[PDB]
Amino acid sequence: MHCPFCFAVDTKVIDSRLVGEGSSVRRRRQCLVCNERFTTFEVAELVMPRVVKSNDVREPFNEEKLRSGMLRALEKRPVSSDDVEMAINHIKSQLRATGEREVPSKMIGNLVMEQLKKLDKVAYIRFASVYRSFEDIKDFGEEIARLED
Amino acid sequence: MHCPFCFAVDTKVIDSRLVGEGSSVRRRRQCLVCNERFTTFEVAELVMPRVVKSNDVREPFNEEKLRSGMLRALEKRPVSSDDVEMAINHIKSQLRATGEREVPSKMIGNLVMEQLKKLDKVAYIRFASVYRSFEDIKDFGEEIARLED
Ligand SMILES: Nc1ncnc2c1ncn2[C@H]1C[C@H](O)[C@@H](COP(=O)(O)OP(=O)(O)OP(=O)(O)O)O1
Ligand SMILES: Nc1ncnc2c1ncn2[C@H]1C[C@H](O)[C@@H](COP(=O)(O)OP(=O)(O)OP(=O)(O)O)O1
Ligand SMILES: Nc1ncnc2c1ncn2[C@@H]1O[C@H](COP(=O)(O)OP(=O)(O)O)[C@@H](O)[C@H]1O
Ligand SMILES: Nc1ncnc2c1ncn2[C@@H]1O[C@H](COP(=O)(O)OP(=O)(O)O)[C@@H](O)[C@H]1O
Ligand SMILES: [Mg+2]
Ligand SMILES: [Mg+2]
Ligand SMILES: [Zn+2]
Ligand SMILES: [Zn+2]
Repeated sequence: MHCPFCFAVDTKVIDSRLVGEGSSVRRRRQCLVCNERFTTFEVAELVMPRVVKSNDVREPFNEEKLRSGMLRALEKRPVSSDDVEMAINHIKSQLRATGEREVPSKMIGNLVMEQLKKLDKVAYIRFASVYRSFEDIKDFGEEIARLED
Repeated sequence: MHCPFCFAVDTKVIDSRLVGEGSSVRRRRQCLVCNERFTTFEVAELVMPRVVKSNDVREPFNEEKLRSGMLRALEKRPVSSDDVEMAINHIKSQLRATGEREVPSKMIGNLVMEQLKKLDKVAYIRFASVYRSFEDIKDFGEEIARLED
């Protein structure tokens, strides 16, 4: 990298330690031209926040996982492929607007529930049956009554 | 093929016409050893009946198409992978027991509905919502009331 003082396009690396407790790499660099030393930090930049799953396992944001769940609930429903992509881009925008490096998968689920509530109410019931995990048939009718309010 | 009269392991083909209106190939064969002639018919043997789709399109029986639909409805349900395979083999046995060369996809759907009715009643409602195509939220509660009888 460019020397921050003289501006030689290349500096030699002097040291490499894991100072951010694994999260970051600290390096020392020396300029060949002006013989000056400087510290650098190498940090990871995520395109989308990492997802914290129900079992506290961290995994990368998977657009396909998000899409498939919606498409399953929107089977035989009058929602175009554009409406789905339009809802996915808005959910992505909402997860970025939090500013968080990681987001609970429950948050992704609630965002999908709000898109489906606007898109199709049958698709909403289908997704809620697996998302909220209805363990009884009664649970189905109780979620329909919840939607009338 | 073997001559049906003398039993020479090979006979020469004399003619080839599409007599079964495409469904069958008729051939004439002459034996090299005894100089006798005989007619043969070549017919297609299906492992499982071909499926007539809702739009009258004929397509081969796809075990994966059958399985996926069940697995979608059985999401987060206490039905083991063995229970699913046990239900699929029984549905396959039932389609073969008809003796038909082709079966309506509606018949495959009703068979899955009866397996899910035995396996899990929440999975049954999930599959019925896409299979019977609920076009309204009311349709959901009306199918729950149908199950109580
Ligand atoms: N058959 C279905 N009908 C309606 N909605 C469904 C169906 N299957 C899944 N969904 C919805 C509700 C679920 O909470 C959501 C995500 O499904 P799930 O199988 O948990 O996938 P996922 O994207 O979370 O990946 P993972 O395999 O890592 O859990 O999709
Ligand atoms: N999300 C879902 N929840 C519950 N059951 C589902 C879900 N998606 C599909 N099913 C059930 C009901 C459907 O009638 C059945 C078959 O689904 P469908 O998409 O029509 O596939 P298929 O096997 O008929 O293939 P094809 O793509 O040729 O129509 O599976
Ligand atoms: N890695 C991921 N990236 C994007 N969406 C995800 C991811 N994992 C799960 N989802 C979505 O989060 C929502 C809720 O998932 P859920 O099944 O409740 O969580 P989990 O996978 O933690 O058990 C669904 O819309 C699902 O498709
Ligand atoms: N080619 C196939 N082979 C096996 N099962 C199939 C096939 N096509 C559809 N099915 C199954 O038939 C049932 C009803 O399908 P449905 O969606 O009602 O019909 P269609 O595909 O004709 O629109 C479901 O269990 C589905 O998975
Ligand atoms: Mg999941
Ligand atoms: Mg189908
Ligand atoms: Zn320098
Ligand atoms: Zn012969």
